[PDB]
Amino acid sequence: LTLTAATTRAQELRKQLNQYSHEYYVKDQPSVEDYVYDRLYKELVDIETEFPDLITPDSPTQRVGGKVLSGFEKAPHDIPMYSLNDGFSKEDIFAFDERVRKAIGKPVAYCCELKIDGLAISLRYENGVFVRGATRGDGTVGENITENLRTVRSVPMRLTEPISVEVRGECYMPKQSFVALNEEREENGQDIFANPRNAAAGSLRQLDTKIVAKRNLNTFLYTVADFGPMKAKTQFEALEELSAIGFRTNPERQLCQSIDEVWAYIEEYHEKRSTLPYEIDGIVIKVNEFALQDELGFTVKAPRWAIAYKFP
Ligand SMILES: CC(C)(C)c1nc(N2CCN(c3ncccn3)CC2)c2cc(C(N)=O)c(N)nc2n1
Ligand SMILES: NC(=O)c1ccc[n+]([C@@H]2O[C@H](COP(=O)(O)O)[C@@H](O)[C@H]2O)c1
Repeated sequence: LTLTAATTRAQELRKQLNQYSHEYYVKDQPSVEDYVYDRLYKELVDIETEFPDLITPDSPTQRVGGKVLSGFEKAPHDIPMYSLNDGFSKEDIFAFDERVRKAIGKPVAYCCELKIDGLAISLRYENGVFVRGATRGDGTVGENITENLRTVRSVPMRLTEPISVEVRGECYMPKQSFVALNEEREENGQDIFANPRNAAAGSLRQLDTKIVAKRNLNTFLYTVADFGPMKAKTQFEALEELSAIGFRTNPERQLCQSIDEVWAYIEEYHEKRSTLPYEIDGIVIKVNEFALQDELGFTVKAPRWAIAYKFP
């Protein structure tokens, strides 16, 4: 296989393998059987081994990691990563809804999402290419964990469209991976992780990307910070649009027209809670219309258009 034949074949394989990987990791719905992916994967690895100069950032062989950093660099957030006000009872929720109605002057629809137990991260894309990944940190400055995020399978290295955007989401570790990880630590005489959140956070502080690639972390994107060319005028639309451009979003989302539908939603998943492959510790209620979120604005620490109902 010449260099010219390999240069061309590599792009075809990356193109196809990344599509398969998208259906598998992002949609949780693989089209082909693993052995189909494996052969093609092995074929690209042969080509990459023959011509290491054909290796690209979006090549699926990169998910295994390799870089070891001396430490993390500061990662300023152009747009703040605010906190969330909390509600602990049915009353707190209706109390919040009344304040929202008092400020807006009419009933408002809420986009409801599960409060994923993990670590909030920000992703930056230039012309569809993944260029930066950062932890939330203190809200205005986090850590630059770009190299580690490259190993998180559901994080696209190249979007379905060459657009430039900044999105924020939750990076977590599924219950079963959490369980196996602790057994592994127990076997090695290490201290186990108290919960999945700590397992995720601790994994993302790891400097050896080879290790982080094995931590089996996943993601759920919940917001667009810098829209770029994106349309979306409501949170519900933002979530569908995050999915359209190639991000992993949470299927359990729901748009509720009333505060009563929101409570029914809370109760619904309050039961289903234990049946999810990941831990949640509540529900995040968001004023759907961006025009309305803008009206409500933010307090000094959190938006006045959202509240997180924390489970008891
Ligand atoms: C965009 C806004 C600001 C409304 C927002 N902020 C969130 N969080 C704030 C507190 N952040 C935080 N992280 C660590 C320590 C303290 N606060 C972690 C992100 C959200 C968290 C989740 C989730 N957990 O599934 C979610 N579906 N939507 C969110 N939406
Ligand atoms: N059927 C598919 O489309 C698909 C896509 C990506 C990974 N996989 C599987 O995931 C596992 C890990 O593979 P990678 O290390 O290449 O990510 C393998 O067992 C592989 O077969 C299957």
